[PDB]
Amino acid sequence: DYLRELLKGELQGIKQYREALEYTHNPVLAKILEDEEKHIEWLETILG
Amino acid sequence: DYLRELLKGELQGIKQYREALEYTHNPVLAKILEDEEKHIEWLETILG
Ligand SMILES: [Zn+2]
Ligand SMILES: [Zn+2]
Repeated sequence: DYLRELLKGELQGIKQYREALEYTHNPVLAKILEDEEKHIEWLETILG
Repeated sequence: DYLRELLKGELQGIKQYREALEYTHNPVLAKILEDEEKHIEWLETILG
């Protein structure tokens, strides 16, 4: 069950990071959420 | 307050990923958890 508990939680971060560039205007979010966008599918691609 | 909400729970992934490789045995967690280890200090560094 742990994989689904993992996968549900990274999705909770992708949508919040896309808001934060309005207040930070930084290139850091163009690395952080750029990784979180791949990460969910990166865990999943392994399963089969 | 959004920054506190962003920061606190990336470690609710980092420690979980470190255990999950004992079941998965895959190099992808050495890209997922490799990046979550940066992600917290990445968004924390900007406020200085
Ligand atoms: Zn991630
Ligand atoms: Zn993260």
